[PDB]
Amino acid sequence: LVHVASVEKGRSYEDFQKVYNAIALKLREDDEYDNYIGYGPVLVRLAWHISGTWDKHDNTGGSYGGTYRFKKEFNDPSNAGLQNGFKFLEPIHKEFPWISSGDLFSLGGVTAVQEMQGPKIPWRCGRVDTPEDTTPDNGRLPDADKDAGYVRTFFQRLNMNDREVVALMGAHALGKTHLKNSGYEGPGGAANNVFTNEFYLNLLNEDWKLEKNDANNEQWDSKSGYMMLPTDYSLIQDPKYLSIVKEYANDQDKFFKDFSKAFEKLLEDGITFPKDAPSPFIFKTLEEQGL
Ligand code: HEM
Repeated sequence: LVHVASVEKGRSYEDFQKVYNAIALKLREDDEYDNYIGYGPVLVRLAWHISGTWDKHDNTGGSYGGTYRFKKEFNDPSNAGLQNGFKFLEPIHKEFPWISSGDLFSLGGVTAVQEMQGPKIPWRCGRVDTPEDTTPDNGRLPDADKDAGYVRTFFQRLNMNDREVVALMGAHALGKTHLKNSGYEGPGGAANNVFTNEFYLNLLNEDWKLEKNDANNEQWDSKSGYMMLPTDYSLIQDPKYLSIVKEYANDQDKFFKDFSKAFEKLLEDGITFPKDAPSPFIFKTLEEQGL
């Protein structure tokens, strides 16, 4: 499988900045979703789940084909709750019908991080919608009830090393787990719609307690009202992971710089860019535009 990126006909930077601004403006307007957390968190989980199906061995899955629009990927149990991010994006796609699906779900992920004050993420266009039969089967996204060894092994298939895995996991500071979507309940911190290095700090400074929740699943709870998944707490159990968790807890600027690189790579995995292709775009936030 070779997937060559092809720029949407005649489009350039200015066209994708209007799609970015349209997404950002609605993030600001529908601010009441999920008890005022808003849509930013579910939009970065959607961009990670449409890219997380990639397999490095035969180049199937990944964000290129925009196949989350088909029944099989959209009804995946692992994607429970992301229907809310899709529904948020469906009026922006009506307004900009020329944008491809893979491009709109990955650009919604980029827009949410930056609007929630994270790092700039360089983004490249050119994903092309592929047919229903190119949709990956269910079962390629990770389980939550597992340990460090499982996380390390799982992220090998997306070829992410340890440093890239721990940076990517810092997004678990955003939003929350929802019992009816995943069988886990609660937020991982105080500031869940602002992008910070809070996840690492909470992991190292809270007193965590192994409890059983209402869906019979075990999770790590703190007196402050925060929770960690078994797969999140794995990060301080493993020696390799623990020293990278400590580096990002002590340096937010290195964490932003490493999350930006690993998140762009996640979104671009499996796509070939021709050398006549445009350079990555860096979009201005509503704030830098005075909007
Ligand atoms: C071992 C890897 C991972 C596992 C097992 C995992 C699991 C989960 C689970 C169980 C939820 C709760 C969903 C719900 O109930 O609504 C969740 C939410 C979320 N995860 Fe992950 N995750 C993993 C990696 C990542 C990565 C790599 C990213 C992003 C780059 C990410 C971003 C998010 C975000 C932002 C949410 C919040 C969604 C919301 O508030 O609706 N996850 N994760």
